[PDB]
Amino acid sequence: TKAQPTEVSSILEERIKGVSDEANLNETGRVLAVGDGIARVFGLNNIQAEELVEFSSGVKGMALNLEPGQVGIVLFGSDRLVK
Amino acid sequence: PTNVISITDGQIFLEAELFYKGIRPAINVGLSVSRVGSAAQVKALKQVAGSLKLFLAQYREVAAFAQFGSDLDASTKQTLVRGER
Amino acid sequence: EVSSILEERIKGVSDEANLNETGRVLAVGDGIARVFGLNNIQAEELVEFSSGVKGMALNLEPGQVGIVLFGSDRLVKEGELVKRTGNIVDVPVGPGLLGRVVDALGNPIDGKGPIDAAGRSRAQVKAPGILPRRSVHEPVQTGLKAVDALVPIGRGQRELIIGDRQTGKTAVALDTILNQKRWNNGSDESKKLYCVYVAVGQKRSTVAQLVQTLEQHDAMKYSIIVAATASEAAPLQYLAPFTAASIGEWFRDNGKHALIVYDDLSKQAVAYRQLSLLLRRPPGREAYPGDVFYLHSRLLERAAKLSEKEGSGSLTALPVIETQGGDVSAYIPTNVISITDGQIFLEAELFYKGIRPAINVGLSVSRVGSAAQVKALKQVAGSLKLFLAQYREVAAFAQSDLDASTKQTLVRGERLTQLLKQNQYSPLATEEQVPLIYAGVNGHLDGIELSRIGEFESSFLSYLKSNHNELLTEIREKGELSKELLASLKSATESFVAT
Amino acid sequence: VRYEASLRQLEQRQLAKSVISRVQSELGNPKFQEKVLQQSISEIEQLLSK
Amino acid sequence: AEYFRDEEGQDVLLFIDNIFRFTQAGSEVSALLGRIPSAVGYQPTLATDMGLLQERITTTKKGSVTSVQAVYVPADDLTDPAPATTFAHLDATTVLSRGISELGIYPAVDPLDSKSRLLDAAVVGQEHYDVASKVQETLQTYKSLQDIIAILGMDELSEQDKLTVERARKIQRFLSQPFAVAEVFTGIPGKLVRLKDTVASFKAVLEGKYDNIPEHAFYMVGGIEDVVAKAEKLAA
Amino acid sequence: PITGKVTAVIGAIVDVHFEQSELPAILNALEIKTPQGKLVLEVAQHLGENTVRTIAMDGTEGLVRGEKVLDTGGPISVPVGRETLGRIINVIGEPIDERGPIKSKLRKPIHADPPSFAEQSTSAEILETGIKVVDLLAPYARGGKIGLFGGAGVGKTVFIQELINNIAKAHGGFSVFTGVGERTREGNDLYREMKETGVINLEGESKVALVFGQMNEPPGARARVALTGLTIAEYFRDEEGQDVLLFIDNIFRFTQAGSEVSALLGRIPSAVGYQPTLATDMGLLQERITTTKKGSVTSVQAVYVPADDLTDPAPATTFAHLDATTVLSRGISELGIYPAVDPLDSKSRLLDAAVVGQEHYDVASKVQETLQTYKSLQDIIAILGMDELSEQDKLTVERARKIQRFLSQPFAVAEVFTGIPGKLVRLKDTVASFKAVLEGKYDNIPEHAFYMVGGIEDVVAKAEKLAA
Amino acid sequence: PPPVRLFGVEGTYATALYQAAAKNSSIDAAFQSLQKVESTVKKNPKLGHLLLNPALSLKDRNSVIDAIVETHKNLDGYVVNLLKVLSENNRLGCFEKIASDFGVLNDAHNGLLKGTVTSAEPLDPKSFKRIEKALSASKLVGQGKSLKLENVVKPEIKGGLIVELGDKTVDLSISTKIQKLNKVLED
Repeated sequence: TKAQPTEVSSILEERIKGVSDEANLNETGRVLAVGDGIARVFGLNNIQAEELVEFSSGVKGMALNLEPGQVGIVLFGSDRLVK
Repeated sequence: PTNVISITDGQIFLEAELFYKGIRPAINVGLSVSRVGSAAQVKALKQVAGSLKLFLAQYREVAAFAQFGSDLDASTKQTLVRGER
Repeated sequence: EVSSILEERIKGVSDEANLNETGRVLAVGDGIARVFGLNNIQAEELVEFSSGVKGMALNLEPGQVGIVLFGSDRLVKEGELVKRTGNIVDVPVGPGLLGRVVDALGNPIDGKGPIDAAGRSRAQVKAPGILPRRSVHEPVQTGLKAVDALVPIGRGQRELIIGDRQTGKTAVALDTILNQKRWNNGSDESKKLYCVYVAVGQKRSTVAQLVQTLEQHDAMKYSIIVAATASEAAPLQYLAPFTAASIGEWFRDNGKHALIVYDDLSKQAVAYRQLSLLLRRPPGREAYPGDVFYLHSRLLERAAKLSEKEGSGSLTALPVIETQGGDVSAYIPTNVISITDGQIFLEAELFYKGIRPAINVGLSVSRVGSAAQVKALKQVAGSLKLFLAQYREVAAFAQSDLDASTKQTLVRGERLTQLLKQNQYSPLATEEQVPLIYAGVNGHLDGIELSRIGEFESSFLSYLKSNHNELLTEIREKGELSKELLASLKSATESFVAT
Repeated sequence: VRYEASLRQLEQRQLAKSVISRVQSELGNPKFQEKVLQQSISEIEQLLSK
Repeated sequence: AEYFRDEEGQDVLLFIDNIFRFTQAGSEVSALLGRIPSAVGYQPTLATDMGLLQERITTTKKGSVTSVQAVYVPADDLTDPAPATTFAHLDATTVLSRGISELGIYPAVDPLDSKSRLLDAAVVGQEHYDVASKVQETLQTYKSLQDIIAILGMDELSEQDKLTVERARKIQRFLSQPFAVAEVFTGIPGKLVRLKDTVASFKAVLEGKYDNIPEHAFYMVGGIEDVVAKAEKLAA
Repeated sequence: PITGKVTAVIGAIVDVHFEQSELPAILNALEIKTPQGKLVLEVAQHLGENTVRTIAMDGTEGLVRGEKVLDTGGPISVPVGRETLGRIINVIGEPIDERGPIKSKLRKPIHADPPSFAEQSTSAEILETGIKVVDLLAPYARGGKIGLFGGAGVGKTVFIQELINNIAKAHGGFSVFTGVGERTREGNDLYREMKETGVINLEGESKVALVFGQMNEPPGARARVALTGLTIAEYFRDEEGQDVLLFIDNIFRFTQAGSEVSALLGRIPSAVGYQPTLATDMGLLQERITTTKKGSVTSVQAVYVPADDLTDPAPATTFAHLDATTVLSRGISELGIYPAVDPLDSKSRLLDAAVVGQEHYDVASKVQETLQTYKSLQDIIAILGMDELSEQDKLTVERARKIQRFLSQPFAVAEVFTGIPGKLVRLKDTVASFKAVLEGKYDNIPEHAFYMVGGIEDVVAKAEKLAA
Repeated sequence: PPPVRLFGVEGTYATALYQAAAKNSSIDAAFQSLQKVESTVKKNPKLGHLLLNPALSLKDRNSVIDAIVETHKNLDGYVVNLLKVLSENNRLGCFEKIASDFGVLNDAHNGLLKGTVTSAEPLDPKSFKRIEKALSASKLVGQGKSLKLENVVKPEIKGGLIVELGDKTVDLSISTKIQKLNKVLED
């Protein structure tokens, strides 16, 4: 049909499992699929546009795309750091 | 333009340089053809303009040569003079 | 009756049990059936449909395996059971393909029935490494004087034939094949180059003419014509040079020598373009697939002169590239130009000026060059390179009141230009090539009128054949020219020149 | 000779309608039933040999 | 045509017009079919579509079919991939140049650019071949010398060259042959000259046996008889 | 114990589904056991959902989706040591010279980010070359990248051999010849030459270490050969503290390989096809080529211009990284001058009154001016007549033609190849030689007594022989 | 990991559901509730078949969910969380698709193989049993993964039979044989 980023299986598995959001996803995120020097993160529902985020890998990035359900950070730094 | 050229029975190219050269309306009759010949052309004008094409065609070749300004024979300069007028 | 015989053959096919791994076509468009199933499938595996069509499986995607159908979709329909043939591409290789016009699978399109095949070997295989190499020196004489002197190459080596569209591109190639008859007749299998002409995207009629011509020159008895005709589809065309190369490996492996002429990779490219675009892969530069370079590099590096250690064998190659209006800056030419060890560049002006071969030897180059070529012919053709070099430079000085020095050059040079004309589809014996160039070297041809060069040539050859056939045999057998032999040869030339 | 070659093709087309007729005969007869039973037991033997 | 070739057995001469339209049409529905457009927007299946069409047309042991396929070469560029692909696929090419039309010559053919499968040596006849070799050289020379004439001038050419130029201009206008279908153009009735007659007549011209005939007495007139007749006509 | 099953093989782009929480990191190296030994896939994406996307460096043919994969855990670690000198090694780091298993003590990752700003040297450094022409008109630098121009037909390979020989005398350094897009013919010739010129002594040690990347080898492996090579060089520089000289072959085919990997990754091909990551890839590569406080890697690279379009972005990007260009020409080789260097087209940015000295600069400038004037003078002087030369002008013509001959080194690698004993001339003596010629002290020794003659000391001998 | 691929997407729901309810182990219960709601959905036509046709809102979807939980009072709240998810994802069109896929995962967890003996005829029960016996005899039914074998009538497969299961087939249809036979006698 169509593949929405929220229809990703890890996202879906949490959703079926009920709520698990709230700060975990409202002000922190957990990274999804990554590569191309941009990362697609789940959560960070509060996040200034062009905020600086610091990933757990040291690297920090500037949020570019605020999308409904995902944020696409742009990584200011090496991708070997990120996983 | 490519699509239209196929569809049509003639092309009537006007050249901008020739607009500036003073033919206003301009023409560019080397890129203008009607392959439906002298059909739908008045009979009188068909008779008179029979070698008008030949003169002009010769003029086109001659004029190019004339720009190189090589020592021209009288025959070319007859053409050149005729063509210019 | 024919009816009974056909019935017998068909009747003799019964009983299935092979089918196991099924696939089901989800959608079939563009000759790209997409199957959910066939979980365990090799890559580029042969698959047999319900319709019976065969394919390779270029896209193995997580949920669909995108079979590429080799044939027409006319009998192919959606939902079809897809039996798994279970074999990645392999083709019969063996001595039987000598005198066989075969389609890509190997099915003879000249219908010469069963093929003597000593192996089925995979079509896509890795090329002979650094260690599989011996020094290159073995002459390749095409019976064309300019090629043989100005741009010769050794066996196992590349060299492009990049030139003007159908200006007898195939004709230039065909001349070589005919000369290989002379050596072929000889027992030695280093002198038996088992030629392969690889007709890619070529009309069956055109190749029929080729076949007929080959039969006329009896070249069929070492010729193999790998045929991917115009009608034959783009998968067959894609694999057509690769498949052909595998056949070559058998001869080469036996330590024998052979020559494979890939004609033309320009049509191969288009077929790959068709495959890639249809597989929705992003197309490379000049809308020709990005990894077309990768295809060409794999193919063109398989031509190799093997190490003495791993047996001296070879697989000479001569790829043909069709210049699209003489364009050599095009993406497919540029890549190929880099890979190749030499180029031969045909030229339109020369063709028009009746110089047949119309090879422009300035734009022909060899990166193997003099390393292979007869020592004798080397001796008497160092001069030829230099003379012609001057003739080219002083060519433009040909159009008034001209210096004597230039005019002398023009006389020698013009006679040479006429001399390198050769009536196409007639090659010459090296033992008589060496004399003709020798004459030119001794400048005795300066004294021969341009129109009379042609008559002189054949006459000179006949004069040598009667009078100095000792010399001809000496040149041939020694393969080298002693000062005494060059002396005697000069005497003969002088004598003939006098008459 | 030409008409002879044509006749060989014609024989094949004569035999083409014979295939159509024989297909109709197999699908008409309760050979359609009885040979399906034969196919069933043949498949049983085949599949048992797996 | 296949029914004629096969079933009726009869040979034919197919004529198709214009095969660029066949290409153009196919390119368009490829796009609609969603195929990624190839070079200059041409269908990726261009080669095979042309190929199927050409392969179908052939001389078999059942018949012979002689296709004459019109091709429109956009902006007279044969470097355009669609004409170039067709150029390979055909066996007896003809180039019709605008310039030659404009010279008033009808044929409008570019003579150096005409090529045909049959255009051999012995197969066209040794005499024919030699004559044609001489024609080609004469014209090729005339074209080469055109540049010299352009800047340096006509007068700086040699006697041999001048004789060649004179012959070339005569030959150029001897290639002109009136057509029945230029009774709707000029009105002048067509002229069609049998093959043997043409070979003989051209040989004479090259030898300079008709260099005593004016240039305009070749212009827009047929065979040798006509050329001579128009020489007499111009003379008086 | 990281294992995963192959879940796509669309081309050479193999997506692998790995067991949960055992997922690779980007730039890991995966090895799939095969009857081809192994196939090494390098993780260049995570497609997530416990799946990744990797590229292959080897062909992927006959693969069955679901094959077990094992994860090394990072960029491949290739054997290094003086042991690896004189070993032809394929990209994966295994002998293709097949002179037994490559003995190694340590192995090291093929990727490795450039040294820190602090670590990189803050001042200029000059690398010596026995060739006088090199040391005058385009002096080398120990960290420098010097991009060779001119064909293998001119004897590119002999020039390359010459440098290795010079380095051995000069420092006693090392080298690594990395060959990208190398014809199997060229590779054979080079191996045979390298054995012959003793830069590889099969028995005994070898100065040059070989990494050969043939044209046939896949584009992915074509892209990765350089970085691997650089690690080897860096093992010498960093971990053996010794100056190195690293040859690279065509950087066009480096670009072509990179461009392909981009297209395979599906990324939008940037202008003129070239990868959008074109600049960055060169940036990383040629900042791992530098003078560290412990060593310096010099790199000689070959720039195969695309139809001589310097205008094209790929050459331009290269020239930015390059510091000097040595422009061999065949005209020069045809003047019998070996080296084949075209002196009016060889330039270095280390040629300065400060960097290489005022004296060196002035001597070079005068010689350059002499040559520059000489060439221009010869244009109408040849045509009009040599008598049209003034006494001053023919003093210059005489000096120039004497210099022109004086340039040719009968150098050591080509001691055999030209047939004339080598000349390795030290930098101090090069300056000295040209100073004297500038003072015209050997303007009494004819021009052909400097033909194929080394330095000032050498032409004292030749002057004597000329008379005698 | 879930048992077996779903040949991709739409099974991403099934997988998520499977593993989420797998840790609660209520897969049979889930399957039963899905069946129960599915049957009464199928036996509802306006917005029980036209609910399979998208055109509904978020808000209208939510109110459909409220009607749905009247259709089953409780029974696996993970598929009730799945209902919320599907309404939230704004598609309930591929609902039975997810149900079927979940069924495949479920009965794979149970260990059940599905097969079919397509014919254009409804075969003998003796035939059913003999083939079932044969399949059990073969290593193909490994035991632990059961055998369901359904003879189906498909006139399209006119004559013969084709046994299908586990990417293992035997096809002795008449149609295929006829096709090959005919074609070669047109040569």
